[PDB]
Amino acid sequence: KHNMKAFLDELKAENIKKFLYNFTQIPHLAGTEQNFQLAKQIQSQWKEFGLDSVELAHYDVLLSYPNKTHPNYISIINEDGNEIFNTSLFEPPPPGYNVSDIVPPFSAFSPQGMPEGDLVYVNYARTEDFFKLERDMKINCSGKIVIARYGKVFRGNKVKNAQLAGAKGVILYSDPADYFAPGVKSYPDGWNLPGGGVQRGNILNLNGAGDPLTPGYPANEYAYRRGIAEAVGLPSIPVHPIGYYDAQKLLEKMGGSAPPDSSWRGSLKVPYNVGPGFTGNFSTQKVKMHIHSTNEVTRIYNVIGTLRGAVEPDRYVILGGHRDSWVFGGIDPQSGAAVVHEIVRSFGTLKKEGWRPRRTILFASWDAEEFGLLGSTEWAEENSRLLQERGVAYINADSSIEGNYTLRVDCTPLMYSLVHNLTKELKSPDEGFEGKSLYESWTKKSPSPEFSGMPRISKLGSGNDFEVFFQRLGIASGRARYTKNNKFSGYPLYHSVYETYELVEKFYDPMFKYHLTVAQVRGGMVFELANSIVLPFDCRDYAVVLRKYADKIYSISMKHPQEMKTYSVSFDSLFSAVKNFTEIASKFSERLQDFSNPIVLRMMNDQLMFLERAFIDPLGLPDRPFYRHVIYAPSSHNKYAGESFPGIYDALFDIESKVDPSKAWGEVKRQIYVAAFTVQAAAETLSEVA
Amino acid sequence: KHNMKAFLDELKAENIKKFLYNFTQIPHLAGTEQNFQLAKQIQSQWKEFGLDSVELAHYDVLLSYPNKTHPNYISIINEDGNEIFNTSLFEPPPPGYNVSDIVPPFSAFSPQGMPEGDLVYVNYARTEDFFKLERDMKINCSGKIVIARYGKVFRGNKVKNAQLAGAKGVILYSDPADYFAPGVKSYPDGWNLPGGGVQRGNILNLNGAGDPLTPGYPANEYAYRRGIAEAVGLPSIPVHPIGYYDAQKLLEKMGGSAPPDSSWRGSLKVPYNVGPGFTGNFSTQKVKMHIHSTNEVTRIYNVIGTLRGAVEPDRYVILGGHRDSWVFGGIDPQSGAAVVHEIVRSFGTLKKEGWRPRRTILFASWDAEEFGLLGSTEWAEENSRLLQERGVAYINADSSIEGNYTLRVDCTPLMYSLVHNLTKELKSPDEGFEGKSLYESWTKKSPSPEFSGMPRISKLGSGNDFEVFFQRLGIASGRARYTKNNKFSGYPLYHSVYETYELVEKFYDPMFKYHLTVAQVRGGMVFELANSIVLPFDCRDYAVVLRKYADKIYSISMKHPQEMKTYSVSFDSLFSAVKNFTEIASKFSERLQDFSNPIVLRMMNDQLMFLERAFIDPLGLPDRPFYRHVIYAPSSHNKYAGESFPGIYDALFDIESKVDPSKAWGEVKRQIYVAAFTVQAAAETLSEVA
Ligand SMILES: *[C@@H]1O[C@H](CO)[C@@H](O[C@@H]2O[C@H](CO)[C@@H](O[C@@H]3O[C@H](CO)[C@@H](O)[C@H](O[C@H]4O[C@H](CO)[C@@H](O)[C@H](O)[C@@H]4O)[C@@H]3O)[C@H](O)[C@H]2NC(C)=O)[C@H](O)[C@H]1NC(C)=O
Ligand SMILES: *[C@@H]1O[C@H](CO)[C@@H](O[C@@H]2O[C@H](CO)[C@@H](O[C@@H]3O[C@H](CO)[C@@H](O)[C@H](O[C@H]4O[C@H](CO)[C@@H](O)[C@H](O)[C@@H]4O)[C@@H]3O)[C@H](O)[C@H]2NC(C)=O)[C@H](O)[C@H]1NC(C)=O
Ligand SMILES: O=C(N[C@@H](CCCCNC(=O)c1ccc(I)cc1)C(=O)O)N[C@@H](Cc1ccncc1)C(=O)O
Ligand SMILES: O=C(N[C@@H](CCCCNC(=O)c1ccc(I)cc1)C(=O)O)N[C@@H](Cc1ccncc1)C(=O)O
Ligand SMILES: *[C@@H]1O[C@H](CO)[C@@H](O[C@@H]2O[C@H](CO)[C@@H](O)[C@H](O)[C@H]2NC(C)=O)[C@H](O)[C@H]1NC(C)=O
Ligand SMILES: *[C@@H]1O[C@H](CO)[C@@H](O[C@@H]2O[C@H](CO)[C@@H](O)[C@H](O)[C@H]2NC(C)=O)[C@H](O)[C@H]1NC(C)=O
Ligand SMILES: *[C@@H]1O[C@H](CO)[C@@H](O[C@@H]2O[C@H](CO)[C@@H](O)[C@H](O)[C@H]2NC(C)=O)[C@H](O)[C@H]1NC(C)=O
Ligand SMILES: *[C@@H]1O[C@H](CO)[C@@H](O[C@@H]2O[C@H](CO)[C@@H](O)[C@H](O)[C@H]2NC(C)=O)[C@H](O)[C@H]1NC(C)=O
Ligand SMILES: *[C@@H]1O[C@H](CO)[C@@H](O[C@@H]2O[C@H](CO)[C@@H](O)[C@H](O)[C@H]2NC(C)=O)[C@H](O)[C@H]1NC(C)=O
Ligand SMILES: *[C@@H]1O[C@H](CO)[C@@H](O[C@@H]2O[C@H](CO)[C@@H](O)[C@H](O)[C@H]2NC(C)=O)[C@H](O)[C@H]1NC(C)=O
Ligand SMILES: *[C@@H]1O[C@H](CO)[C@@H](O)[C@H](O)[C@H]1NC(C)=O
Ligand SMILES: *[C@@H]1O[C@H](CO)[C@@H](O)[C@H](O)[C@H]1NC(C)=O
Ligand SMILES: *[C@@H]1O[C@H](CO)[C@@H](O)[C@H](O)[C@H]1NC(C)=O
Ligand SMILES: *[C@@H]1O[C@H](CO)[C@@H](O)[C@H](O)[C@H]1NC(C)=O
Ligand SMILES: *[C@@H]1O[C@H](CO)[C@@H](O)[C@H](O)[C@H]1NC(C)=O
Ligand SMILES: *[C@@H]1O[C@H](CO)[C@@H](O)[C@H](O)[C@H]1NC(C)=O
Ligand SMILES: [Ca+2]
Ligand SMILES: [Ca+2]
Ligand SMILES: [Cl-]
Ligand SMILES: [Cl-]
Ligand SMILES: [Zn+2]
Ligand SMILES: [Zn+2]
Ligand SMILES: [Zn+2]
Ligand SMILES: [Zn+2]
Repeated sequence: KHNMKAFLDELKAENIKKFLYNFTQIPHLAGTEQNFQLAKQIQSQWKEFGLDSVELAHYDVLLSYPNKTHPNYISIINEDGNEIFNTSLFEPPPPGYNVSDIVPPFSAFSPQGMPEGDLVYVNYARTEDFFKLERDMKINCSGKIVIARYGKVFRGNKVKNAQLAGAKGVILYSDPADYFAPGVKSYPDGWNLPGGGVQRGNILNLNGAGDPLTPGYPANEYAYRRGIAEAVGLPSIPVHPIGYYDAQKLLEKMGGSAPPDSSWRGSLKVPYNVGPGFTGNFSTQKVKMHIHSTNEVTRIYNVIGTLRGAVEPDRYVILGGHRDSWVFGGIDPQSGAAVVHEIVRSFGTLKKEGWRPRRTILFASWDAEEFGLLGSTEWAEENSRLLQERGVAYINADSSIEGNYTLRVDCTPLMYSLVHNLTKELKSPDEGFEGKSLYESWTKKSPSPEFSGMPRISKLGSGNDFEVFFQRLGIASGRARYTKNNKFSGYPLYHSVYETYELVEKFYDPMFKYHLTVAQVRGGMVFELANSIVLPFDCRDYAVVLRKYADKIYSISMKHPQEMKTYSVSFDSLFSAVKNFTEIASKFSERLQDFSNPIVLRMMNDQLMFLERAFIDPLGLPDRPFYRHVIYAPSSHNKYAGESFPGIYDALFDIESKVDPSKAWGEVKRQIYVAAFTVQAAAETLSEVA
Repeated sequence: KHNMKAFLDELKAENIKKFLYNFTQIPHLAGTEQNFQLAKQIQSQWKEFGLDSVELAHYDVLLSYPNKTHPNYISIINEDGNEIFNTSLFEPPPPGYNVSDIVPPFSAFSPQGMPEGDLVYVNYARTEDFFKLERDMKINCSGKIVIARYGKVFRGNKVKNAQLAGAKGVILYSDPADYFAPGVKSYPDGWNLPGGGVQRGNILNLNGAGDPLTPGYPANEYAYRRGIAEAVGLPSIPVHPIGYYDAQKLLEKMGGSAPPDSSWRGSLKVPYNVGPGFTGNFSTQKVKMHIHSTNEVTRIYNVIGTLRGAVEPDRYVILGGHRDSWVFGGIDPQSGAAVVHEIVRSFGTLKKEGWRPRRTILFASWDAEEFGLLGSTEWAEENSRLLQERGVAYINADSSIEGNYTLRVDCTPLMYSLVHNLTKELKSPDEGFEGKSLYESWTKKSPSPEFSGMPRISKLGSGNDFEVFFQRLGIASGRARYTKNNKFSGYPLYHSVYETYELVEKFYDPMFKYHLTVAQVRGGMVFELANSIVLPFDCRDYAVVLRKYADKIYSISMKHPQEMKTYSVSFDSLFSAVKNFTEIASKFSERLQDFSNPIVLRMMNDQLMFLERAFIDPLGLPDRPFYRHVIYAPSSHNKYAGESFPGIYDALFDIESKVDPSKAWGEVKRQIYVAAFTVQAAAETLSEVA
């Protein structure tokens, strides 16, 4: 028979291994000829595998690259103007890699400049770190160069924070506290970051816009582009990343104030003085950045494969992940792309035997994810009306592994039940759990903070290609990978030259069993979403979390009882809406369990499909028009993390500091009204239709 | 059998007559107890008639009323401060109407004030009239009171124009040139406006927002409201309307410049001097306004009736029209509401015999239409997600008659074929066309400007309750009434106390045959929309008009060939998109004609239903976020008229006057890109789905 077990059994670890090797021999930087050739290869193979149609969708978007003949670096410069120390021009390449087109470490979209000044050390450059510096320690960052350790929050938030503090430049570095696990060797002898390793990465704050020059519309051949002065999300100060050998040289001379406490100290043999500037003898030395990167409109290519549905071809289940990498992409993204490739091969095997899924499955190899989700977002802008009206679900497929300990899942509440049920039917690949389910191992290793006997599933934020589908368009989305036991900092070799096939094969997953388990989870989700007669979404799970999120935001507000009294700030409407949602969802579930009638079925499937869609506000969130989901948005302090009831959360954040409390609390009340209304409107989509 | 002919034959002129009488005995001003009682009556009757559910949907919205104890008036005031002439405090009431709650003439939402100044006469106060005054005649309106004749464009546009010209007040009046047909007697002896008659009406420029205090969200019990200082669309200068007896007294003393030509002269025995101010002997007299109206949040009530569909209950066909009137509403709106009432009665008769429509029909009696579409818009805001995903079509039903000459229709191109086919099956009520079709009489009396043997159908604009459904939500909409042989000025007694049952019964439609024909057109459209197996929309009709509109906007641009050369302004993308739409629509039509499969059918019905939806841009038009349709918007110079490709039209309007032509032509190119993209995206919704 042709059922999920047949699909799952066709998946093979050995194929994933072969694909990963094939995908990681040369760099595949977005916008480069190498990445276009790989796109063409994938297109050809997906056709061979049996998909109905496989096309390239291209766009011309703003990318950023270093200047090959004018390299980026940082100096310590003496009073005479002599540069007495320089940071590296490249990472030492790994053994066996005379590869020529390795992009040197840089911060994509940094402006050009040669700022020269005194250093201030700002820990992780988080909102609370700048509060500590400016409010408690009374240190002024205006006209200073900020040095910050990577970790904890998206680097673009660090840069925005530094900019608003008045910094004239930002130096990002990898501290061994965050990127060197105790007792493991550095690459190539282990999976740790060497002192010469550096984390690449973009520093934009796009808030969901996609290509900086074309917000709202696809960057096609006739697109009108913003002038660079009006581009979305570009930083105004230069930024550059370095490794910890170089950072130690910059930090060791730091003077001024002591770190305020131990949470500001990393593992290097330096004081972690905050500054500003260097200790007495070196007080006249400065730090000088030299950044010469350019922003360039460049063609990118998505591969889009279609497997037409037998019964509901106008309903789309999408499996997507990116293909562009910073260098070799051993983990990010090719460990994910190899899994997608084997999933396509498996579905195609069933297709060649006469099977088709109930609903259409779309498969995507996205481009320019590393530059801000540009490929997925431009394609979703081009196809927004089709996706709006036909999109059932989106499953992401970036890195399959970032460790080998247990499963990690973020998804809409609508998919919790699907994930629980699927993982109870899959074998655990873990040592000590042979013969046990993946649900059993995952629940043991990553227990739910609220329920006994359940695993942890987190809120979707951003940082990957599901963002446009979920936060802009309101299509139910999910993601899953194998992880470690600093969940937002990345694994040690993240975005470094050292992320290679050998890293994965030697140190992460020699038997490709964790990859295979991830293929079964991602592929199994897609199979059920595309094949189940009734869509596998449980609306009651949204009702449960909505109460949790309402309790949480009420509790934040209740830190200010006098203001809530003064401005008559009531959450009664929001709790009422949540109560109604709970009641209506329970009744809908009863009807769904209780109906041969394909119109009632589809009517009910449409109610399930449009339920995520109902949380979209067409006016967007304040000053973030492309984040339209009222329940979830990426955190304003950390793009990687999701925030619940974000419009109310941001209205309450640091509210005690606002100089017009009447206005500030007014806006809290406005956000409570928008949230209560949206929850009740979403509930009403589940009521009997007439 | 239960077919359209059975529905149509059940409609009776005598019932419409009885309902009109019943609806027009007392005033039904929005927000008043009288209008709430009528709502309750309608709700009860719709239940009796056989609808499945009939509910009231209430909202608390900003309304405006005169102060009962501090009346509005205008004076001529001498140098001593003596008010030597005063305008009327009320219209002389018609014969047989000691009715107490007749609202005196006022301009709803006028601010309060007592401005005193010199008069400038500005013709119809259109954009081109102010261009003529300011650019050609060199007359400065700053600090002047403007007097303008009603007619040609929505009064709110006049007021906005006056405000931007620097006027400190606006006096609106009805000239007998526009409101007194030659050879007909004034009310009560004929249908003309007497010298004491006055046209009420709101002067807001809401641009689709609905309630001024709650743009985007329904004005429910917990709604957060804007402060009045941030309310949408309120004028900043006082405004008041008067009749032509009073206007003659204001105009007869006017001096300064002669009218520039005869198109500035009405029919009163005055010079129509433009001013500023009065002729020599009266040069020291001034005009003083006294406006004391108040804006007040007030409860309004929509009646919403449901007739559940037998097969597709989650697809909604909506018949809606308003119930609130300025005074008795003999024509506006009760001639329409009486027709809706008889339509409900007819559908209910079929229901009581065991029939149900295929799709759900919703019937609406809207409140506060006269104050800016407030009832329909708040309800659509509350229900936007249901309407988005389930709304098939909206048919409006305000005034059924504004004359007795021929049919008038405005609708989306998607309904052209439906209207042609329906009117070929209906009997003409016209003298001289007995035994002929309504299509034949209508085509003879109102020929299409482009096609021989076809009738004229116009573009939807605004000024009525379809606006939110069509321009904000992208639901296919239409409207139809009987009309005269100044198509935007209104009939002579429009919004006056003289619009009574007797006006209609004596002078417009004694046999109620034109009302019955309008009931057959509106009801027949609803019947076919709710009952036809395939939705009765022809996408090829949109392809035809899109080419027409593209040719028209190109021709406007081509008035500036040097700039098009300099800034490389090309319409090639827009013509390409239109060509593609034409090709794809033709192929879709072929498939629609060529498929026992209810999924392919519904899939195809969903493609038809979402086609109007595809022209919506979620970012809205520039500075008009609630006008989201890219093909049609209300004209920026006249809310009543529709404009095609409005974003490009407004970018090109008066472009030769912009002081940065590079920027202005850049924005033209941006709008061409948005339009080309939207047309191609709409086309692609008609492609094979996978
Ligand atoms: C959750 O679902 C429930 C339905 O089970 C829904 O209840 C609705 O609550 C509203 C808001 O409170 C009720 O609104 C009332 O409606 C009546 C007429 O039906 C009015 O007379 C009321 O107004 C008077 O009282 C007000 C409050 O004191 C005064 O401010 C006002 O000026 C009037 O004097 C009031 O508008 C509505 O009737 C119910 N509907 C029901 C029970 O069917 C509730 O709103 C849902 N929650 C959310 C957040 O939507
Ligand atoms: C109407 O529908 C037609 C399809 O029938 C659709 O045609 C598409 O036109 C685009 C835009 O011109 C084509 O885009 C080209 O794609 C090829 C690869 O397929 C590229 O190599 C081309 O780029 C080169 O040439 C450009 C122009 O000189 C250069 O600026 C560029 O830098 C490159 O050198 C170009 O992007 C596309 O292939 C077709 N698709 C087809 C024929 O299937 C048309 O776009 C539709 N109209 C609208 C308004 O959407
Ligand atoms: O590297 C990226 N994403 C990586 C980020 C890895 C560090 C933070 N991890 C998480 O947010 C995370 C959360 C849940 C799960 I299951 C897996 C990973 C990824 O999702 O695997 N994206 C790029 C590009 C980017 C895209 C959008 N917005 C910001 C940056 C980047 O962060 O530089
Ligand atoms: O009176 C209103 N509408 C009337 C306007 C009558 C004069 C202009 N006529 C048209 O625009 C028109 C166009 C096509 C057809 I078929 C029938 C009438 C109506 O549509 O019958 N609406 C109110 C309230 C209003 C609503 C929205 N925007 C502005 C005003 C007003 O104009 O004062
Ligand atoms: C990755 O695998 C692909 C597919 O097997 C390889 O591309 C093929 O290479 C052979 C030999 O050059 C050609 O005959 C085919 O035309 C290619 N097929 C394609 C592109 O679909 C490719 O060589 C492998 N790459 C690496 C680095 O191992
Ligand atoms: C750091 O790099 C800079 C730039 O290459 C070096 O400074 C240059 O040295 C050469 C010859 O020694 C001079 O001709 C250039 O004018 C210098 N350029 C600048 C901008 O100063 C510098 O020597 C390097 N420092 C160290 C310690 O290696
Ligand atoms: C996950 O599995 C559970 C247990 O099988 C499913 O819940 C059952 O669903 C069937 C079909 O409606 C009902 O008859 C049972 O009463 C349910 N058991 C319960 C709720 O304990 C559940 O639907 C599955 N989730 C999916 C498919 O998303
Ligand atoms: C309009 O018609 C309605 C319905 O026939 C009339 O309201 C009814 O009046 C009678 C006599 O007062 C009552 O017994 C009913 O309770 C009413 N029915 C309703 C409100 O549904 C009303 O009198 C008529 N109005 C006018 C002005 O003629
Ligand atoms: C126009 O109306 C005004 C206001 O009622 C009249 O002026 C008032 O006249 C009374 C007594 O005659 C005075 O006590 C008030 O002080 C006046 N008020 C103002 C504001 O001037 C005026 O007489 C009327 N003019 C005409 C020609 O009828
Ligand atoms: C209006 O009526 C025309 C003429 O009957 C309909 O066009 C016909 O539709 C049938 C059914 O698809 C076709 O077999 C004929 O070839 C059509 N005749 C033509 C195009 O001349 C048309 O569909 C009707 N419009 C509606 C229902 O919206
Ligand atoms: C890169 O730097 C070189 C060498 O100085 C220079 O000639 C060229 O303009 C730069 N390339 C850019 C800015 O794209
Ligand atoms: C920081 O420094 C500059 C002067 O160099 C000053 O303009 C700025 O306002 C200072 N900010 C604070 C908070 O002291
Ligand atoms: C894989 O698991 C083993 C056993 O616990 C561990 O020692 C090793 O470090 C893991 N590899 C990674 C990359 O976490
Ligand atoms: C109306 O005018 C009266 C009489 O002068 C005044 O007392 C009252 O305040 C006004 N009503 C309003 C402004 O609503
Ligand atoms: C009109 O009049 C005022 C002075 O009373 C002046 O400020 C304004 O600029 C004038 N406008 C023009 C166009 O002359
Ligand atoms: C009704 O039609 C007749 C005959 O042409 C005409 O004389 C009369 O004025 C019409 N009534 C209206 C209100 O147009
Ligand atoms: Ca874009
Ligand atoms: Ca509102
Ligand atoms: Cl992922
Ligand atoms: Cl109408
Ligand atoms: Zn990635
Ligand atoms: Zn990455
Ligand atoms: Zn009306
Ligand atoms: Zn009206």
